Amino acid sequence: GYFKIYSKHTPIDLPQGFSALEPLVDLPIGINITRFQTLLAL
Amino acid sequence: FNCYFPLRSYSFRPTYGVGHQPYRVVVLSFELLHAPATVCGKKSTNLV
Ligand SMILES: *[C@@H]1O[C@H](CO)[C@@H](O)[C@H](O)[C@H]1NC(C)=O
Repeated sequence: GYFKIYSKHTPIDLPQGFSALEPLVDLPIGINITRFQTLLAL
Repeated sequence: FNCYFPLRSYSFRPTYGVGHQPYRVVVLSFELLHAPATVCGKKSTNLV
């Protein structure tokens, strides 16, 4: 029932390198999730 | 005939009896579900 989000930001074909993603937010939203979609600003 | 308006007024007044004065009520109901107990009541003592 917990939605966990880890994030990392880097100022740069994905680059070849190692970077560890630290935790950002942990939320007890608790709903069921099966698919997802993205939003753009245009 | 036989038709009335079921909503009647309480008509509170300061000169009424103890039982005829308005007494606000607040009811709390507690629900426990399949959620990670997001509401809780925690005392912490000073450290040594
Ligand atoms: C959550 O969604 C998935 C969708 O694939 C479903 O199979 C699963 O039974 C759902 N969980 C509950 C508790 O209904």
